[PDB]
Amino acid sequence: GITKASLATESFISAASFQETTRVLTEAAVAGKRDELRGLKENVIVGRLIPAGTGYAYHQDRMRRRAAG
Amino acid sequence: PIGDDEDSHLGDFIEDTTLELPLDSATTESLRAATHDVLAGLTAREAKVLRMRFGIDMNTDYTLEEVGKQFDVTRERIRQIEAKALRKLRHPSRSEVLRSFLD
Amino acid sequence: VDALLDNGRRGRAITGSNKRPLKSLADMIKGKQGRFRQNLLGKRVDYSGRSVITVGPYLRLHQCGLPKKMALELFKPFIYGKLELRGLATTIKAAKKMVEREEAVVWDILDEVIREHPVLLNRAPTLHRLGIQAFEPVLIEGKAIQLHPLVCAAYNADFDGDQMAVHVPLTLEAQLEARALMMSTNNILSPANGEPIIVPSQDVVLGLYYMTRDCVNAKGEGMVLTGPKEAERLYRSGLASLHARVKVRITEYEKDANGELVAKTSLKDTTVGRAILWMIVPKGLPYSIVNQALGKKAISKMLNTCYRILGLKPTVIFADQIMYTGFAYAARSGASVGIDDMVIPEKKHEIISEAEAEVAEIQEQFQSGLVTAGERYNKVIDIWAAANDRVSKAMMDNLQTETVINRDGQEEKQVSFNSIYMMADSGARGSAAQIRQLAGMRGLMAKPDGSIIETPITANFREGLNVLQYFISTHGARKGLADTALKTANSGYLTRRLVDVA
Amino acid sequence: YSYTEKKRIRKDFGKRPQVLDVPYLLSIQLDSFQKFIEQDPEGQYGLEAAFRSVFPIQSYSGNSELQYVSYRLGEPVFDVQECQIRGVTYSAPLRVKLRLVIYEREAPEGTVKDIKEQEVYMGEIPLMTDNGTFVINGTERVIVSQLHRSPGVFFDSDKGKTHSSGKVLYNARIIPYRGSWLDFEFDPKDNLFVRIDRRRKLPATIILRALNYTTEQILDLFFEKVIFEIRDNKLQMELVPERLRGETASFDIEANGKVYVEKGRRITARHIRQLEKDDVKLIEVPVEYIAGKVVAKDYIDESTGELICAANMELSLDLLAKLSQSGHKRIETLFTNDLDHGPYISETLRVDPTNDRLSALVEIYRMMRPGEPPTREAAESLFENLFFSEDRYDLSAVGRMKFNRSLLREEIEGSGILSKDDIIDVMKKLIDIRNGKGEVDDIDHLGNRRIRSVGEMAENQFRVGLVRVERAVKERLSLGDLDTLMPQDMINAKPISAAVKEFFGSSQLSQFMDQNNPLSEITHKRRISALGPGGLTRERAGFEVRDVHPTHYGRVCPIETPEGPNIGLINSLSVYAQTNEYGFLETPYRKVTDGVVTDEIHYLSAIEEGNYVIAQANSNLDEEGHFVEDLVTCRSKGESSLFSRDQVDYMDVSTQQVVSVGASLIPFLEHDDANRALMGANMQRQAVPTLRADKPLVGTGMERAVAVDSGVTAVAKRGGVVQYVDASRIVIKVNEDEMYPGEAGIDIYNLTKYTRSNQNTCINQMPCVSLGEPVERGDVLADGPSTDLGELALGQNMRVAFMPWNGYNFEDSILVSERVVQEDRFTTIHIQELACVSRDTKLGPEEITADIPNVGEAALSKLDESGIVYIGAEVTGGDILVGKVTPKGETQLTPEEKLLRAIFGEKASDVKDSSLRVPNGVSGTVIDVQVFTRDGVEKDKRALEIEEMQLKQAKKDLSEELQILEAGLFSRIRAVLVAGGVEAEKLDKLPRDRWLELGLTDEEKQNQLEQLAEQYDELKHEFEKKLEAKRRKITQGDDLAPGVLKIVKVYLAVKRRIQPGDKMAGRHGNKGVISKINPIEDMPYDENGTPVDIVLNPLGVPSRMNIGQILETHLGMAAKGIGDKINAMLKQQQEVAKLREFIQRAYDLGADVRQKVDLSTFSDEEVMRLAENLRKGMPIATPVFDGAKEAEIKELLKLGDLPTSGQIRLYDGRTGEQFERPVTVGYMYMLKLNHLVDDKMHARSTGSYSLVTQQPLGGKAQFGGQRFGEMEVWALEAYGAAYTLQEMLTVKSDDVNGRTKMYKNIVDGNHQMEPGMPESFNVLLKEIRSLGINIELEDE
Ligand SMILES: O=C(Nc1cc(/C(=N\c2ccccc2)NO)cc(C(F)(F)F)c1)Nc1c(Cl)cccc1Cl
Ligand SMILES: [Mg+2]
Repeated sequence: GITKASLATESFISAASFQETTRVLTEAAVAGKRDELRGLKENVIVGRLIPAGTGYAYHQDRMRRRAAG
Repeated sequence: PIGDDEDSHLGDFIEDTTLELPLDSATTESLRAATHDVLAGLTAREAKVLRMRFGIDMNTDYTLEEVGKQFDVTRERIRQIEAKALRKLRHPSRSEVLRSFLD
Repeated sequence: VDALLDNGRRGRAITGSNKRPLKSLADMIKGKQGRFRQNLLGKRVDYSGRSVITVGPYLRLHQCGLPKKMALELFKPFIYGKLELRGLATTIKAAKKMVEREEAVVWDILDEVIREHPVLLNRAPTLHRLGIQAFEPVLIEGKAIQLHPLVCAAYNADFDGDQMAVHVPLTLEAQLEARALMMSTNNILSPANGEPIIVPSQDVVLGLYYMTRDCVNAKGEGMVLTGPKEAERLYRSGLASLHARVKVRITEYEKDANGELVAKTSLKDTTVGRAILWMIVPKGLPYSIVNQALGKKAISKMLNTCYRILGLKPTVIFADQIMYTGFAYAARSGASVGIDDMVIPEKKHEIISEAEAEVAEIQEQFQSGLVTAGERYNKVIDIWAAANDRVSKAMMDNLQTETVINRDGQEEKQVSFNSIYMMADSGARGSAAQIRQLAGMRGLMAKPDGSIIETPITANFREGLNVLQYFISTHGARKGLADTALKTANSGYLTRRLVDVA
Repeated sequence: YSYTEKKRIRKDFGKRPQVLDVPYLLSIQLDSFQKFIEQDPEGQYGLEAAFRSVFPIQSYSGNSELQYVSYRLGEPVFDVQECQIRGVTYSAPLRVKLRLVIYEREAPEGTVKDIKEQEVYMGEIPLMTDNGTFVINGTERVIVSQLHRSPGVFFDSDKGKTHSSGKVLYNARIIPYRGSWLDFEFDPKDNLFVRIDRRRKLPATIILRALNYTTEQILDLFFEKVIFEIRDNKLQMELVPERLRGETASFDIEANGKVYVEKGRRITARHIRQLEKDDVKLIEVPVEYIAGKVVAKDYIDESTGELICAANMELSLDLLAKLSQSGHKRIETLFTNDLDHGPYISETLRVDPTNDRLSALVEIYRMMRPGEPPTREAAESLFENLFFSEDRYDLSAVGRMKFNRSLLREEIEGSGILSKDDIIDVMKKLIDIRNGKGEVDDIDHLGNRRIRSVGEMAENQFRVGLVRVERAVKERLSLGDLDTLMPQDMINAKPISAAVKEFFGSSQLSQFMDQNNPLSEITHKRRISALGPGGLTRERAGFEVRDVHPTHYGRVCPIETPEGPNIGLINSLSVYAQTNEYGFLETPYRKVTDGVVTDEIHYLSAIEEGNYVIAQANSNLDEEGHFVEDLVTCRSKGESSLFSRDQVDYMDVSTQQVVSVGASLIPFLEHDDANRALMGANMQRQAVPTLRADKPLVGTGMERAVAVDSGVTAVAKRGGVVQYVDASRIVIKVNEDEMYPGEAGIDIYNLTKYTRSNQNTCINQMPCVSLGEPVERGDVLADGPSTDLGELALGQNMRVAFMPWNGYNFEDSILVSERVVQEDRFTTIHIQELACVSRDTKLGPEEITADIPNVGEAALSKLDESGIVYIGAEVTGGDILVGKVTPKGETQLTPEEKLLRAIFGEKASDVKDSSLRVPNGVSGTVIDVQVFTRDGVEKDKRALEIEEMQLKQAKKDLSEELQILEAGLFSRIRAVLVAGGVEAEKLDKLPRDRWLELGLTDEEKQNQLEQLAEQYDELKHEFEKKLEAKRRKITQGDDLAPGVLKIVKVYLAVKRRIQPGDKMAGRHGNKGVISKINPIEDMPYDENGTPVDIVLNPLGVPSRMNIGQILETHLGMAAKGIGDKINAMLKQQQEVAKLREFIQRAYDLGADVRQKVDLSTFSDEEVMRLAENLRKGMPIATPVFDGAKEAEIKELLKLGDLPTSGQIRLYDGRTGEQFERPVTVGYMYMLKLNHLVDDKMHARSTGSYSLVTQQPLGGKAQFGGQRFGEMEVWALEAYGAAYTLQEMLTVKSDDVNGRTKMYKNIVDGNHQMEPGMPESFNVLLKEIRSLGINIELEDE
């Protein structure tokens, strides 16, 4: 279901937004989860260019530079 | 919590009085251009003596005797050069740029 | 320590001298209002404003009105920098003193910084992306924001005191983003479906409707004219009536060649109004499109076809012209609404009485026991419903075709020129449902339980409602407002779950 | 007829005569507080009551008792006006006599000593003004009446949703006025349960045991007895013939040598009748029938002394044998039926963990206060202190009443605590409902809904104060010495004072009166709320309670209620509605005896109204008032239908009572849909008063009552002739019949002049009477804001045309001519109170001195020597009202600034400019200035000038009082002396002062002269004391806040007329915002050349269905018609005859109306005035549902010279050509709500910022920027704008660096951003890291 599928998000910062914050922070912190951003909501929170729209030319030219030479 | 039961809470309304306004911050940056051009107006030694007698673009500032030892010319001498310097920046067309800075 | 970290999981410790439980670090992080972390609930933003909104039909659809003072306070830094860039102000300080004194020289500088600089406009219930749109500022004397009528559909904004907010696209990238994306002219089509959201609204469609339409007989009936020019010239001089059946020569284009406009001329059988309106219709659109009665649907399909043929720019200018002419001719039309504009069926009382005989028929049957209680209930409710249908389809036929007028002969009858009808038929406003409640009896109401009362409202709004009828209507009203106000929230929650999942 | 009715009369259509006329609309408010504070020599609600409840307070066993004697409320420290100006609270000292007695230890009871401490002071309590308002801090406030669930017992269903078995459930709830709740509820297994409050669920019988009921007695209470006899051998049974109903024969039923029923034959009415007449008491039964039967009582073996079977235990075939050989004859069992009488309590016992009383009390005490070890005295004390303690519990009168009534009892009044019989009876009722006899009540019904009010709630808060003072009294009476302390040292002030102050000051029900408007006040004072303390919340109660119930009829207005988060959670009180004796809602009716409709009034509550069949307000009856139809629409129980001619018990009093005063002001309401009507009556309260109070051209006839009953106007206390008329005051000479023998006297009215109103609008009164005019008692002597000649004008009528005008009217938008803004009719006056605070900072005190660093001569010009703006000086934005300067020393400048100062030789002041300056953009005139000074700090120059001035003005006022009063008194002595003593010319010669010596012949007139002497001297000294007191009140320093030395309040009167962006609406729920102001040149006009004021949009009419606004137009037009004609005939100056003729003709209007008419009026000097007032238009009254009809309006149009269609030809003011088709033109009454655009409009570039998180925040009244929310963010996300979003949530707002670094670039001419990280997330990092969580930022 939509409300169920919304629960699963790689980025934990994103999950801390619309879900129960208290649980999310812990449940992520135990596994030492590493949020790479890559999504809209997270980049909105952290206050940098959205990985879409105009910013798609940014995050792209970045994303490929990452995990590479 | 203040009224409306909303997320409005007391501290949310406490304004920062310790910050400075940008409207003034642009003037603080602008004065540094003004005194710079105006100091470019005087003689190099009058400019040195004036930049020295005040903390202008330098660490702290300097006593008149201090300005004396640094110039090799000392005492009352410098104190005179200052006055005439202030005198050259006193009457308009030197002053007209700076005079607009005092509200 | 626990109370410090997350309070409320043991004892809920209380703050000094105050009953209210002290806010711990967990509450600091979590925030409030369900789940809202400030980048969610909202954030205050500089370089902004807001106010009550007004119409401004004179505006092109790519622009809008903004209050002088507002634009001054909004663009203040730009105004300072531009003031001292030209040399009108010694230093930034003096610039502030100048705009503070509001010297006469600053208005022109403001006109400079405003010119190519777009602004963002927004409404309170933001749903679809069209909830925020970019416009070119036009300096206006007043405290009110002027908003182009065609866009009033996208915002879902009425003129009843709705407020709009304005934001300034500071950085260059924001200016170009606003102009090439958030711009009004760049969204003419709803993202949900390819149908135009710039569709004309009410007054304008009443204008274009009143224009193209034909009464049986009127000035210049049956004459011939060379082109739309002398058709309009015929109309304005008072020689010919706006609506009359007339043959006129027109030149229509078809781009059906390869990337190329074909030209053909012909004598079309049309009306004076349609001829006048044809002047606006750009290029390759065929005359057929304006030869009809021009309802809201048709007037929309006009814009649609025009966009899928000529492209963006011609569609934009076309739409603008349509709005202007709509307003002008609707104004000239003298359309109004009186108490006699709403016509009740002459046969109403008879239908009422017959359907009222049925109820005593079934009543007598229940008295003699020929029918059960519930079955009786169903029977009476059925007969009253059928009655409502009868009166409805009575007043509808009457109010619709009753106009009986003479051309050169004895008689003939066409669709009515009555105001309220034209309004409901064109799609400007009102509908058969509400018109039904104005003339004919309105429905049957249902108690909060949902059990539908077997004594419907016999009267209507044109007539008086008595104490009972109104009391009985009140519940319907309250449940209406409550249900709608609830479904707004439900919609919000749904959109929330949706954006969260996508 | 009255005297202002001769000034102007309203033409009234409608038929139904008003049998009962609208009462005082402020009734409820005044009555409540009238009951709260009062001396009641019994337990009836009041301060006396609440006193008697907690008192007498005795110590713990120590025999030191403190008892309450009597109380008094001292005269107010400041009167209404003074207290309003100064800003203190309008209140009275509460002085209460307390008697402290100490019993000599080791009674017989007698006191060593009893000190009666004289009236110890506890708290001051607020007072309600004659207008039903309170003043908390210098501000009129109202306490809204509350609507809650009435105390007593209530039986509900909770079918459906629970368990989804469809079996439903049945629960009872006992809700006391104060004290813990008592709940009973069933479950799916039919085991009866009980819970105190919302607490843990316990098996029902567990409470019974706590009342000391053994199992045997519980069974004996809830079940009947089936007697088994072992006569001879092999059993028998006692049989009541009715017992066999609803059951099938389990065996052969035979007795008396005759077989009545066989096996497998269900016992019907036949078998039962046969058994009844043959009278079979005893039958023989098998030993197996008792296999399922439950034994009533305990049974023991007489020999062995051992328990054979416990009470409530299932018998077996063997147990029978074991108790039979023991010599047992009789066996009692429960009478049980799964249909008729249910076996619930038995199984309830089967779930009961306890056994005896102590055990039950243990489980209960461990239920209420769990986890702590129980004690005998603890459980006992708890259980006794829950429902049985006079202290901790009560239902009061309404509670005990509804309780007993719902239990089908006799006694209407009883104890304030529960009894065993009570709880038991309730349980019995619940069991009966589960058994099928009896029904469940509903909450929504107004019989279960109780209405409180100011007095009652204030009584409750004062009660809390008294209990918290009780604890202290006992606490101190613990260790106390004998004859040293008295009832002073114990009882404090602040505890009670803050207890009442917290209520009036901050409560959801206590709010600021909405005074923008005479309708607003009066409709606020009549209001109901389901919110607040002792009520539900918007987040809790569902659609049911919000929704309209048939019981709302005549009690609560269906169409008046706020549309928003709380709908129907407020409503309003209806027109003729009243608070019931017990506090319910009752509405007037007309008793119909036999076939006649009597004019006798009868009030029926929600429950009273239930069975009776009530007729209709709209019904046809004639002559004796007999029903014309053989059947008429009526309503009896919950429903409405056609009713037989005479079945009818009652009838509606008026065609109004269904609605409220707000709705009753809506003309042609019957023609409007309920939604738009609701919106209309909602906005009607928002109308800001105009400059010129006008009049409704289209009325109702309620607008007179609203204007008069609300305190906005000034009504004559007594009738007479006006001696003096001023814009300031009005002095009326009293008629003798109304006049009291002593003091003689004349009534002096001091009119309120221009002053601040709660909404910042203007409140000002103007005299409606001229010099030397006859005035009737209870007649308007002057009008308040938005009132005209005794009526209510909330706005101004004007010429309206329906037609689209160039799309300028587009949605609701309104196109208004320049004629309106020029005539200054819709102009409004705002009174804003601005304050200047002189505080104390550690750097030094702040001065109000006129000496201000960095200001021009023009800046210090408008200020006096002391630094305060002159009275009357007109000011705009930026002007300095009050010069104020606060110390800030050692500015700590920088090098370039230092060089600057060295060149320009300027001393940078040690003082900073805090001066109060007029808010930006607003402009007005100063109408007043006040200076509040700490008592003991020297008053400055200006403040002294003002003080002296006020002193002089006071002396002048008082002297005027004494002069008019004395002359008025001696003028009576002159008249009385002439009777028996008469000398005309001789008397007035000698000095007036010496008149008191002259006597008179023996008579009562001598004693009258004596009276006049006594009262004369009384006045003479009263003047003295009043002058003294006034002077002292002027000179005394008002007590201020900590740190503030002095305060200067400047009163600005701004005048704003109208501009695009303002909101305007009719009474019909049609809103609009003025779009453009169009010249009189472009205005559509008629053949006569008269332009139109306002052009509306016809398209708004059909969709939202309000057709009334059109009717209102039509009649309006016609009304104005009758005016214009008269306006010509007055300009023609015909004569009294022609005029009078036309006016009468107008007031008659065809046939069958209730108005009546003139030529009882003086044919010359009177009529010509009425005609003079009618020339503006002819005021018409359209009753709510009794209002006018189309034919009547068309007829009036005929009389008017104007067309039937109400439509005329109109020409464009531009082209001059005619508009095709006719357009509807007329006069629609239109208001101006205060949404005014120069309020709403806001703009911000770079303002202040919040400290905790750096975000834009207005601190200066310079507004914080708009809030960019999640949805707006999504809107940006949908487009491709990343940079707009980033700049939105980073540089423009949250970035402490980015904002300034941006600003410099904006002024430099570079548009970029260097975003950085928002401070929000940056703080989140610290908050997270403050926990045991390490949050880091990786890579690069
Ligand atoms: O309210 C009920 N019926 C109900 C009946 C009617 C009605 N006639 C009425 C007309 C005027 C006044 C009262 C009743 N019908 O002909 C109207 C309503 C109304 F709310 F819409 F105004 C409700 N039933 C009811 C009862 Cl009796 C108890 C509790 C709940 C309900 Cl929903
Ligand atoms: Mg709206």
